[PDB]
Order: sequence, then structure tokens, then C-alpha cells
Amino acid sequence: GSHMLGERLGIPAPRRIEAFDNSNIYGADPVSALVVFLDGKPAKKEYRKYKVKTVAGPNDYETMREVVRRRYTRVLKEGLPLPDLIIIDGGKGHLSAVRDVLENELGLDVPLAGLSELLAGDPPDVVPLDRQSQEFYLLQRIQDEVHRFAVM
Repeated sequence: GSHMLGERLGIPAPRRIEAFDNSNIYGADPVSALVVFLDGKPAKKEYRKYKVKTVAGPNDYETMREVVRRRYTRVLKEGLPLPDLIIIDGGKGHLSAVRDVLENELGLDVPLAGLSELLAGDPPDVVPLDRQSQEFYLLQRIQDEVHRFAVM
């Protein structure tokens, strides 16, 4: 499905996809979940739970910026494999906030997409995917893994 997903996004098939889920940043234990898919398959040993600071008021934009900064500054320092595609959960505002960090702080030109509705491009807009397409199934498998990872 990565081949079709890349084609839909106008990027080469992403061999490494990293997805961030911030559904739990408001709970008693604020956390951002990261799942990694390599060659379209789960890379479970690379999943990470990023505990974040209590969201400052309604500003969850800085919370996501901080999580992206946190992971990738480390990845860049250690020379670890960079993603070919980053997926985040949140709207246009969250994509704008993350893209700014990626381009201006990390100097990365990594494809970025939002979250079911898929937002892509800069400025972003909805990509009309079919619910039974291979690319949609891949995105759904990624979301399912985020859910199973919940216990962790």
C-alpha cells in the first residue's frame, strides 16, 4: 500500500513511515504515541511513548512541535534513519506548526501528511481516497497499530 500511498501523495513509495497520535495528550498522563512502519509493515520495536508536559491551556500546537523536535533532533544527532513520510493527527493548523519545525529548525524536506480524512500538500487539503483502496487500508492498519499499542 506504500507504493499507492506515495503515488497519491506525489512522493516515492515511503519505505519508512512514522505516525504520531496525540489523542491522549489531555489525560492525567499526557502522552504522544509514535508508530513506525517499514516497507508497509509494523516495526514494533521502534514504537515509542513520548510523555509530554501538561498542555499549556489550549496550545496543543506547541505540544506537537515539541514532540517532533524531541524525536528528530535526537535522530539527526545519532545519525539514525530518517522517515520518508511523517503522519500526524490534527488539522491544517497542526500541519503548519509541524512543517515549520521540520523545514526551519531541522532542515528536513520530509513529506508530511495529516491523519478518517487525509490532508496533504502545502497548504494542505483533503486527498479524496476510496475507503477500499490499498492506500486507505495501509493508513487504517497504521491507526489500528496505534490502538493496539495503547496498552504500552
